[PDB]
Amino acid sequence: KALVEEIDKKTYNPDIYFTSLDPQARRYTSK
Amino acid sequence: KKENRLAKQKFQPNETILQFLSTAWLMTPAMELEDRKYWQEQLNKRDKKKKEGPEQLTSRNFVTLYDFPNAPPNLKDFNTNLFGDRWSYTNGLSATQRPQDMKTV
Amino acid sequence: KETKEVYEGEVTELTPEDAENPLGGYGKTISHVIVGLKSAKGTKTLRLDPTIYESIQREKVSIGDVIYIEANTGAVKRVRSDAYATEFDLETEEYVPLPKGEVHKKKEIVQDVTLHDLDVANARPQGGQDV
Amino acid sequence: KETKEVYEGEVTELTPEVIVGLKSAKGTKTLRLDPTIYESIQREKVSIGDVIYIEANTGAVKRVGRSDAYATEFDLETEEYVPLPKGEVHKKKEIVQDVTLHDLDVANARPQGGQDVISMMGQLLKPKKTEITEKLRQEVNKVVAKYIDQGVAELIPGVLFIDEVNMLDIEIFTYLNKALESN
Amino acid sequence: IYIEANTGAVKRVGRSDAYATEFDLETEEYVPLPKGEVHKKKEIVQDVTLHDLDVANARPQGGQDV
Amino acid sequence: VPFTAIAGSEIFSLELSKTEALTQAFRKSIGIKIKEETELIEGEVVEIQIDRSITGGHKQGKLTIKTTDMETIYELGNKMIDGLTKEKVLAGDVISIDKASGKITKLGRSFARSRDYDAMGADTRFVQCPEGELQKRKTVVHTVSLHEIDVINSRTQGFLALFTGDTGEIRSEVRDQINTKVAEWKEE
Amino acid sequence: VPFTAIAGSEIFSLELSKTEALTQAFRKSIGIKIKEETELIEGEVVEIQIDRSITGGHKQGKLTIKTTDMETIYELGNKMIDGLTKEKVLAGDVISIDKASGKITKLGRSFAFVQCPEGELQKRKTVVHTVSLHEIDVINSRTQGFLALFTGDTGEIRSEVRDQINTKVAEWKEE
Amino acid sequence: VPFTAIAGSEIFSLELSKTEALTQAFRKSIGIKIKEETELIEGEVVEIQIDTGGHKQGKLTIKTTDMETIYELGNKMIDGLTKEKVLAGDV
Amino acid sequence: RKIIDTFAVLTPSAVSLDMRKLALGLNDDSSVGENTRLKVMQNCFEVSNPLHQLQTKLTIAFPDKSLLQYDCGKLQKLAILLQQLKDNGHRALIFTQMTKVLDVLEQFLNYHGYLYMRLDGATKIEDRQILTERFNTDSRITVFIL
Repeated sequence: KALVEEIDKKTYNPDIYFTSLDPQARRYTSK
Repeated sequence: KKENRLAKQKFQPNETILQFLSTAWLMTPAMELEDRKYWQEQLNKRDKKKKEGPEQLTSRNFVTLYDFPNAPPNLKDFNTNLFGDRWSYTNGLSATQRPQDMKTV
Repeated sequence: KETKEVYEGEVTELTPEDAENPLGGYGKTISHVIVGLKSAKGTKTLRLDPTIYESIQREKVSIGDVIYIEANTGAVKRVRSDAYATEFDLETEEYVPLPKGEVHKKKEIVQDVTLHDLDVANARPQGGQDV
Repeated sequence: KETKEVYEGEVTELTPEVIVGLKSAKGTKTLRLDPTIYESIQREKVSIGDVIYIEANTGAVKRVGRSDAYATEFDLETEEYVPLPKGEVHKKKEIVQDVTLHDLDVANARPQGGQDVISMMGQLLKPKKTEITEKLRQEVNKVVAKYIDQGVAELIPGVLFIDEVNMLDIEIFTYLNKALESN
Repeated sequence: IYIEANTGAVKRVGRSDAYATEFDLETEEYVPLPKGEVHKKKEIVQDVTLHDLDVANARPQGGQDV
Repeated sequence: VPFTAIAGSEIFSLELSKTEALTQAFRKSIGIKIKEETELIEGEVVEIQIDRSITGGHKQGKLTIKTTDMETIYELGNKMIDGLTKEKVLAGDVISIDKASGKITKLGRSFARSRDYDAMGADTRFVQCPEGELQKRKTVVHTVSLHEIDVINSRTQGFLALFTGDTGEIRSEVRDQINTKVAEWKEE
Repeated sequence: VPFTAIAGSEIFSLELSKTEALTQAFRKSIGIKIKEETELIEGEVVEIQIDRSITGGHKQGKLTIKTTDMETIYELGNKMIDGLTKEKVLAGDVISIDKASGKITKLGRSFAFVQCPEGELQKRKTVVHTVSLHEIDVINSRTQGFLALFTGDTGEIRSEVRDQINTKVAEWKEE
Repeated sequence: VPFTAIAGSEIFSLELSKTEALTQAFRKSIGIKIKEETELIEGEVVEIQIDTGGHKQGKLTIKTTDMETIYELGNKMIDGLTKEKVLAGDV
Repeated sequence: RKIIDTFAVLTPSAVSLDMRKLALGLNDDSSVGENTRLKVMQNCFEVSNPLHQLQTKLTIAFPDKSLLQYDCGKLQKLAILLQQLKDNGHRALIFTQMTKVLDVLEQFLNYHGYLYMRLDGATKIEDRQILTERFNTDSRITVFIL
């Protein structure tokens, strides 16, 4: 990857990445 | 009304329990006292034999605070400096696995 | 050429020389440490600063195997003895006969080295995990 | 006209797996360290009371030193006391640091991230100049063309000098004979 | 898997087609199901000169550390 | 038809011998084009849901790829989650995905065919919308010289030597096996 | 003042070209000297008391570095305990330490042979450091050049660093 | 008696100058003999069985063809038998 | 350390990202084996390096700002009284009739390092009555600007 790239410890979970253009404005299922 | 009218951080370590309050002190107040201590350097040299630039520097000892499980805790860990524990297990039955707690039912 | 004092023998004992804690706190304060040694025909007990306890702590002296300590430089150094060698059928332990001579001795070394040896020692980088 | 930003602030916490909670004069933000730059941060002995000048684009970290806020730690403290930097931690500036063609050639041929450990290996395995071929020449030409067509950049020529070409051998003369026949 | 018993290691054919289709996408290849009996046995004949052996012995082939 | 227009004066070098340089020139003068039947999944992926690794189904990762032609949803097989965000990108990105790559390429933003909510909105939407089918085979053609193939053979990593230029005088049996491989590839 | 000399057969080199060998020969002669301020504490440690737990990770200390003029029990911060306890420190020994570094300098043992010092404990002074042009060129050009200060593992330093150090020297002389 | 098979056109080497190349050829040409002595134990079909950790009563059965006894151990072996973790059914 | 600290100001000009991880072999995608990447980054975590400072000092050296009062003409003859009153335990008041003097006395106070506070436009909303009592009550202050 881009070495030592911009990252602010925002999520970055290898098995969690949820984004959208907000036509429903929700997120991944959890509890 | 004082509490209503009225309304940097420092660094400080701590030490307790097992402690060697260390000091390498030339305990020489003023001149002759070392001579007396030169005696306690003296009565353990010729007796035990099996049949102003005094001395060569000294040091001292201390404990903070009042921490002595069994004798000096320094001496307690030095009693583990004799012949280890694994060979003690071999010569024993692993007494560290026999606890005085958990009262018998 | 140089000569370093050597105190040899076998550690016959190790005991505290307690004094009451004079400074902040009370309890134990070892005044000094005196430990006996015995090489062949030479027996002597060394009085030394209490700090050598750390050496005893650091070197794991056990009791009466190897002694290497000086008057001023201090600190014990360890390298058991053959008397205990038969206590185990097989091990990976070291043993040695009784040291000879008196407890206190001196050793003389002469070594002629070229300056190029010092230069190459300075130049050639030797070490471990350092890059 | 390329862009650089710098994170500079007082560290608040570090979370190994990486968090570096830089606290500036008015901002306190926690980046994530990639494992390599995390190792570089570890080697920087940075702890609570330290400020680092870690660049954002290059990524390399340059500690500024012990925080001047904790000036009441030792009357004869060895480490320099530097206060919390002004602005937000992620300070952004517009820079006019230009580039010669060889500069951006060595930028990718021999990367020079610098202070990070992996950058040290990158500049240590091949520290010297490597024989750049015509393929990288065409790649570099495409890169400089797109950068100059981005609009802000521009091109200016230069003058080279040679003295006493009498000593030059026939080989370089013959090669430059076909080398000046270019664009 | 494809485990040559001479070394006890693993050579990977890939994933399988039976327990497959757990998802609509998979970058990892599904890989055709192995054909034939499991206790496979074969013989190979190769004509190799000696200099290839020399150059193979000259350099290391494995290793895990730096 | 790439050419090799280089004067013979710079044949001498401190990294490649005369024989190696001449062999490199000769093998560069003859090229091979390669057609690879790569795949794609194009369409506006309006959402990227990554569910937990449930025991019954090891990945319930929803992601709604849909082009202008159709509306469709998909599923991630616990391998492509980081493929989207190797570089930090969001959903709605046209993805020129390849099955044997593992490096999902995001083309930016994309469009749906919905008016969203009732009040004033639909702001900030002007990008390229997917045009082709949801999936179609692409027989992508790549042109490379024998230099790239040989440097790949010599070292596990070959792009470093292709860029920096430190190939290192690759040996002959490599060229022989490449000759045989190219001959049979042409025959196949 | 630096001054460098060579002979009629040292022009040639392998890690360097004759061009670069002569270039370095020319560069080594010229030098620069940068001045700076220095602070120091000096006296005789005649008392010491360190609070240190055995097998612990927290400690403090009070070293009474003093002269024959006044009684002064100084303190140590976080890491200074190791710096002032790296080697033998006793309660008579004439000791001088620096503030910004905590370096230990053995002025000499009191006896067992220097008398306890007089004067004030904390003294300030100035120190000027000299360095040649080629040394400045090689120290800051790269990372491993510090080895090149002795091993000489460098050749044909990039001229960009040379121009930058030249303009740095020019503006340093100007100001 | 190894024989130095070197032709005339083998001394003009690149990394080996002719003089020390001849010196190396002579160094190869010399003959020498060396002897050494070591000790081992053969046939240790062990079958350790002790009565967790700590190695309390750390003695191991040893069963070779000639002598079949139990060897007593110490600090280095009672934790050296847990080294080289084996099922103790082998020589 | 003194021979390695100060001069470390040179900055190499151009750098291209994603060219070092692509060279060491540790990354999220490489042709080399992937069995080492985790242990390789752990090594990078705890492999000792003797060139730490010279690696990490190649960046800017963070210069410092002079010029607060060196050439201040009419301000030269002001410390000669304020310092002497400070030593002799006499307080003083500084009165201003200009904004560009009020915004300059602050850096003089910062340079000379005496405890100070001002009856001017340089405080906050909740430091008005408290500061009034601060002046009213005796303290170690010596500089009050009005």
